[PDB]
Amino acid sequence: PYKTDNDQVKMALLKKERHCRLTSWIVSQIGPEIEEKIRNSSNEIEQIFLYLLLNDVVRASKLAIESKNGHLSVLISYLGSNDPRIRDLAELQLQKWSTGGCSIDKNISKIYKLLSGSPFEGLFSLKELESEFSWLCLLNLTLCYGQIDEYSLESLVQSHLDKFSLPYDDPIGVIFQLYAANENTE
Amino acid sequence: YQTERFTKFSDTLKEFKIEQDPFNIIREFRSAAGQLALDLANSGDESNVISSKDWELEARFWHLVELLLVFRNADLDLDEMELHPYNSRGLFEKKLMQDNKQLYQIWIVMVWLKENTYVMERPKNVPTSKWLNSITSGGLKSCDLDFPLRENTNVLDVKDKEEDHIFFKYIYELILAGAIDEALEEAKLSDNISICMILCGIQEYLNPVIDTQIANEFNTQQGIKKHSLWRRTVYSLSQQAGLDPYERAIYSYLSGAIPNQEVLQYSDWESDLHIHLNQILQTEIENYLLENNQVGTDELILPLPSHALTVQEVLNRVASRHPSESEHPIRVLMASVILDSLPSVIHSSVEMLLDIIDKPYLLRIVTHLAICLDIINPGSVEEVDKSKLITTYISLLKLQGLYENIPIYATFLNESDCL
Repeated sequence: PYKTDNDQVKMALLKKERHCRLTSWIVSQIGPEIEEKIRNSSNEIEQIFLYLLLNDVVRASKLAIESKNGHLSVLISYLGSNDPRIRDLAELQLQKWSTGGCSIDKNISKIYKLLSGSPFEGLFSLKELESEFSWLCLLNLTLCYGQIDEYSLESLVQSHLDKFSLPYDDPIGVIFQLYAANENTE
Repeated sequence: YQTERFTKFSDTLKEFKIEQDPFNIIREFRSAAGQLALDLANSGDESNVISSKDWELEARFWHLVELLLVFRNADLDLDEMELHPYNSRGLFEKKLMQDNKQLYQIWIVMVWLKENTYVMERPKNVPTSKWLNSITSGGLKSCDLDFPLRENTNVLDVKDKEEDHIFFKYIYELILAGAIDEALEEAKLSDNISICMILCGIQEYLNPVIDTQIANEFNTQQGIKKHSLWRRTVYSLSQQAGLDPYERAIYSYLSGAIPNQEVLQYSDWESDLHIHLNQILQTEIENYLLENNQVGTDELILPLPSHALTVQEVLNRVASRHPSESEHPIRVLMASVILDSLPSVIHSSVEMLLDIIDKPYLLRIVTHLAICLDIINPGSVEEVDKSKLITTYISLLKLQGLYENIPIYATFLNESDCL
């Protein structure tokens, strides 16, 4: 509704709005799944990760703070700003670990991978989480972190779908596919 | 030769009066003092190191003066910025710094403060990689900064802590000098990537597509959206002990806070003043943002102080904290310039001629400052005060036997008649 200096800004805002509603909705769906998972976790950093799975950057940050993982906490606050500096730095840290790095905590690496902006698209890949989470949950990961600004909503969703086959019979899946398919929806 | 000095200053005035912009005078005054600062410093009697520092100080004064009067006086008013609520915090920060001159002045001063900050030489023999000693000893089950926080610091090898000390101290010095970029380079290259990432959080969020009015400076979004969060997160990290005192110090500075005692105890007038102006600044921005609903409630994790000091009051406190330094007569002028109470102090030290005479630089400096002032802002210093000042300085040109260059100084009164 509000007036915009020029029309490409408008386009950009409309993209943000749509994106925010889509991601709030996905969080509505995966909500209980993840909350269950947080119920059963016995490890704090894993919980922090799960809170990121519900796109709750702030509660993750808070748990980090509380669980004495302060640096992590700081890092988390970047999630959802698409700062390419942080993206490439996170990826760098991941390569350095994945070349020697005697041992890094399993979930801290997951979180760094989220900061990398390409959590499956990758070389420390969350793709194996395919077997632990609703496809929608992982798609949430791509959509929230993932590289929002450089991509259109469609080609982003498409990017994700290119990494994971959805079940043929699932209709909310179908709708995402038709949405992403853009150039040849028909 | 050095007893040439007065010539140099006098010389600049000649050039000005003879090419009939006046800010160059001061610029030259600065360079002049700086040149002299070098002379007394190089090879000298240890009686010279003192008056050498009084020249470096001199120079910094001329610089501060240039910076502030340039901004205040070359004020020809540009176009107002029209933001929308959809705009990023980055833009609001920029708007704030445009519209509010009182506060930008604080920025100017901090910039000057940084300009003149000492930084140690880059640490040599820095190790191949981070915490290598602990890794080699075994016992680091995770290689992340937060591991020894999660459980006793006994985890980290001594040598590793010692090196972390060298690093964080160096980074801190670089940060106080404004060398943020060098700090990022050091972080990157010394295998402190995570610390680097922390340093990247310094920027407010901008997006060239939405924040049109900076689609020139940027081609890609940058900076971090949930900054109030970032800031509390950093501040909290800063308060967590079992971290090196310089690391905590860094996070303090970044959060707009005042670093721990162990680090703060070694900060001088300039350093301390800098720290507290930083605090004023940080607080003022975050308040500006709150008054425009550009902060989201989720991010207010923690209480940070909301009440900004005034530059008057910061100066006052730092003063009582660094009396020796504070009372130094050119640093009094420094403060006088910062608060704009400058002709106030001119007329003052004028009446102190009626222990200003004991220190040589002073009577000169005040005189040349008064000259500059009335050049740049006609009316600035009371006619009488100019008369009195030049009168007395001239009688010293006589006591030095440099009558040669007295006419130049005469060019400011009909009282000149009497010479």
